[PDB]
Amino acid sequence: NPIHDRTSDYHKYLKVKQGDSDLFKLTVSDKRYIWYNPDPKERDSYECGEIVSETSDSFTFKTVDQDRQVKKDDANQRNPIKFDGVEDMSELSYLNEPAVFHNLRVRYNQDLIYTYSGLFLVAVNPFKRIPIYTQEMVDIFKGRRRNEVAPHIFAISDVAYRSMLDDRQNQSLLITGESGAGKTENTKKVIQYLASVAGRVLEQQILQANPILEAFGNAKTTRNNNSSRFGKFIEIQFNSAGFISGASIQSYLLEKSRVVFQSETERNYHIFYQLLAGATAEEKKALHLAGPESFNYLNQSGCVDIKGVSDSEEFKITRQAMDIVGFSQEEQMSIFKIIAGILHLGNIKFEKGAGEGAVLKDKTALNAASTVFGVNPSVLEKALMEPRILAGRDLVAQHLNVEKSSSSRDALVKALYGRLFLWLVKKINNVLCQERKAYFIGVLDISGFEIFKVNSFEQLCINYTNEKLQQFFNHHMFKLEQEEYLKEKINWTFIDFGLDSQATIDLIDGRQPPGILALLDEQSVFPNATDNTLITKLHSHFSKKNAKYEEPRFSKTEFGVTHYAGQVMYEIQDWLEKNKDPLQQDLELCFKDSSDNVVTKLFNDPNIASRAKKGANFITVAAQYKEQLASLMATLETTNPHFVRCIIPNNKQLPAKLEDKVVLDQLRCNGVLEGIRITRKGFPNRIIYFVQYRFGITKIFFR
Ligand SMILES: Nc1ncnc2c1ncn2[C@@H]1O[C@H](COP(=O)(O)OP(=O)(O)O)[C@@H](O)[C@H]1O
Ligand SMILES: Cc1ccc2c(c1)N=C1N(c3ccccc3)CC[C@@]1(O)C2=O
Ligand code: VO4
Ligand SMILES: [Mg+2]
Ligand SMILES: [Mg+2]
Repeated sequence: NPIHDRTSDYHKYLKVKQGDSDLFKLTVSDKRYIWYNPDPKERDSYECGEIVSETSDSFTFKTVDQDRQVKKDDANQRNPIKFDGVEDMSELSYLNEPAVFHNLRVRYNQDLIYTYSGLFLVAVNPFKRIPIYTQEMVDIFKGRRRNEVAPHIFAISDVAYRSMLDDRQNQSLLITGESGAGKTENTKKVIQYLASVAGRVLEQQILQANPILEAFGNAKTTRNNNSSRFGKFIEIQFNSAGFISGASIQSYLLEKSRVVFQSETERNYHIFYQLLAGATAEEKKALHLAGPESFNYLNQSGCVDIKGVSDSEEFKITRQAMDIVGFSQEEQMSIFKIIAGILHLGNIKFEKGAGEGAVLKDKTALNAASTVFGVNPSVLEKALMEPRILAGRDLVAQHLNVEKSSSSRDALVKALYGRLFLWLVKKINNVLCQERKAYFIGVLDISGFEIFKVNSFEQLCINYTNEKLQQFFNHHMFKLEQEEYLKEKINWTFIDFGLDSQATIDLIDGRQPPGILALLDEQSVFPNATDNTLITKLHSHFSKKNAKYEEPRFSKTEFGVTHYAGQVMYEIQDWLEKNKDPLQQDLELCFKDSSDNVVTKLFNDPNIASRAKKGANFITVAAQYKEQLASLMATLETTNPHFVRCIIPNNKQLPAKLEDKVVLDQLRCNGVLEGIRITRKGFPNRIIYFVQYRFGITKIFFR
């Protein structure tokens, strides 16, 4: 049994290493210690100080360099060192910030990235490979109760699986994290694990669904070299017996803006670099390809390469995964034609003509896009610069200037990309979801909280989703928990855990008084609205009125929102246009007549191409996002949730480099210590009368 053999790969990579005789001596010491701040302005940088004397209400300790006193009430006592490395931190004697951090630190220094913290798992990103995800590792966790094995993503997954089986109840794994923290890597482990322990070709297809979604849906940001730019809820579907019967992927709004624009040092989606890198000699000639530096959509950020990544080799892994799921050879080529055409569309250069209206002098990029899409270039050209609209009921051909033409070209590119992405997901689900499910384990992998120099509408919706996901943790752990104690009069004084995202949530998504998204919608159907009347309207409603809103003094085009994870300043530029998400009907008409059968489905299949109305207007992006999110949340409420808090070590994507302030800000805003205290102070279990423990109106409550 590897669990008991100190020689195993399991003992090597998952367990605290045996201390020595020197450590033994330190462990049996009578001395007592305190975590303190050498600099009191820097509350997150701590040293250990020996307690030298005490009074009834103070400790005096030595500082690493002097002697200092501290009220016993303000003291952060160091745990007896036998606790250093402990697997579940609810066992700690002293529950305080530097103690909890120190325990994570001890484990991380040995590459022990998983630690329990009461009921939920904490995962600190290694930023390097650790050999803990093998079949042998999987075989080990299969069937093991949480206290029989070391903290692992596998173990939380097994527990959800047995809860599903024994309780006849759908489960979810809610994996939290700021951008780069590990959500997506852990999601893949949950999937690997569920597929192995409950498996019977379907399994390999479930696994191969990921590299396709990542190629088209992930990109290098300044925070994450593999940033998920769409969120997903993955259902792992089980028959009544308890074997995997399939899976189903719900994807949430993709960041389509990245196709046409990237910040300095970022990349477009991986797939663009992979085609250019790994295409055959005849792919490149048939598609009219060249190098990234040749394409406006690839040559603006100054980064075409990611360190440690071969795009050509990733291209091969994307084609392999596409073969295995079932994309036919003509389908794959069609996919790449669309990729290529988008790049050609990016190279169209509009110029001013005699009048205000744009012209196309050089038609090379236009002709190459039209060739690979299989559309008529003279029709596409007309649709870009001279699209037809109704003025009343009259049919009036516009003549768009350079800016408007360029922006219409962008809209068509983003619609092609977003519709292709939804098509990929549709196709994948048709393969993976071939039987009705009896049960599911859902795994949630969203875009994590993020802040850049410039935050826009996309960041607001991401950060709001992360805020709602934190509220859902607060709700389970603290609010629902205590309401049970109340409806069961169990002698429980209510505790205010002071973690409440409601005010920020209401500010963003309130309907009465209207929140930010509601005001955005109003402005969006208002014919005279500009990004300036929008910001004005926002400041008018919230400035000096909402405690989570700030009108900045240094800018007339930004507003700040105080999120659980910190303040973000949002730039209002283009919000009305992003929210309306327009595309000229004449572009849709042009692409409806495509000779390509994939292109044709993107424009004629109403489940991909159709857009809902709200009275006389198409549904806004904010209204769609709101719908997806409420639908997500209602699904979760039907499940028993399991929480994994992923935690980023630093903001440099480096191994072996825990940054104090980075990690502790996460522990605070995640409510990790509060989560440990409800575990300790409260009453985990209760059974209807069944036929340091307590008797309720209808239930015995224990510990
Ligand atoms: N358990 C892990 N083992 C090895 N590397 C990891 C692990 N978790 C995260 N990483 C690394 O950190 C990067 C960011 O992780 P990822 O899961 O993509 O972030 P996010 O939270 O943004 O989904 C990964 O591409 C990988 O380099
Ligand atoms: C409900 C719900 C859940 C999860 C998400 C979501 C929405 N939206 C997201 N993003 C978005 C992009 C452009 C505009 C608006 C939103 C991009 C990431 C995103 O897919 C996400 O993690
Ligand atoms: O960088 V992550 O968007 O996948 O949170
Ligand atoms: Mg991710
Ligand atoms: Mg600024």
